[PDB]
Amino acid sequence: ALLRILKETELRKVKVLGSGAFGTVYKGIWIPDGENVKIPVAIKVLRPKANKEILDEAYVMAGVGSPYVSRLLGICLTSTVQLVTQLMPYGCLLDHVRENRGRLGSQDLLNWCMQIAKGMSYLEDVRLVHRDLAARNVLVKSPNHVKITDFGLVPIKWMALESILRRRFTHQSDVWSYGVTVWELMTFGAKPYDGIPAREIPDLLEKGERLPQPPICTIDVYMIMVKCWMIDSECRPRFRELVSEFSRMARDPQRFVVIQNLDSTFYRSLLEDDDLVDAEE
Ligand SMILES: CC(C)(O)CC(=O)NCCn1ccc2ncnc(Nc3ccc(Oc4cccc(C(F)(F)F)c4)c(Cl)c3)c21
Repeated sequence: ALLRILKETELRKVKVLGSGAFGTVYKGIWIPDGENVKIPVAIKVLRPKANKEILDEAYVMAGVGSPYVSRLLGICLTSTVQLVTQLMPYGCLLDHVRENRGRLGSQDLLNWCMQIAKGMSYLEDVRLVHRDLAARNVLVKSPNHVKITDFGLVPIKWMALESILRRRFTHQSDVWSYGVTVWELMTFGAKPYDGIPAREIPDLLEKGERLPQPPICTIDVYMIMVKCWMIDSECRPRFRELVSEFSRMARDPQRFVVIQNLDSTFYRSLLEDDDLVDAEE
């Protein structure tokens, strides 16, 4: 068990991305000492017994990160906590699927759902519950390869039922979140239970009422969303299961997803004043 402290002198040319609820997110170049490398990084800077929680959390970030999980590099401590991670060139996935509504295909779409599921399968192994899984928290490394990030806390509409009412979070409750994430992607980035306000959700989730089958979706794919949305959380599928099935579908996707017959704003924005080799040193 150990931890890597970055001092600001290393962290160079630093510009803002966005002010999220958990805090602010910037970008910049990282020049570790002794190492001649320059590294494009993402820096998060957040905002009594919440702080002590901030240890055991990111200490779990030691170890062998999955190809599909965003891996922490280390921390800059100023008067605030800056978490530093390698920059994903294509920004966030939701934006990506939103911006790509027209061009996208089913080959791409299942390929991801496999990946996210495989990433979640890994965190499942390393005994850390995510709590906020949503399309908003999947980043795009390349048009074919994606990473899950964040895991560290008011989004009810991605939450499980027990998570709402009892405030208990297992890996099974992360599967619900996942289901909603898949729907998100099959809807080309739709907002779940739009117009239906947050108060009523638990109330009428009990009515067994759920998100409607996405247009481009087959029953074979839709069954799995509903599988995740079982109140009886034990009757939800294990992440390993999700990966296997999503692998089946990827070997004939037009049989499972029906579309017709690829750019990023964010990536385009990077092409100025500063993106290669992964750098897991
Ligand atoms: C527009 C907005 C409001 O800023 C939302 C927003 O986050 N937009 C996307 C920002 N973004 C774009 C490329 C990209 N590549 C990588 N990380 C990004 N963002 C990011 C998100 C969460 C972070 O914080 C955590 C917390 C917990 C765990 C980890 C870990 F390292 F394990 F993955 C990182 C950090 Cl450091 C960065 C990236």
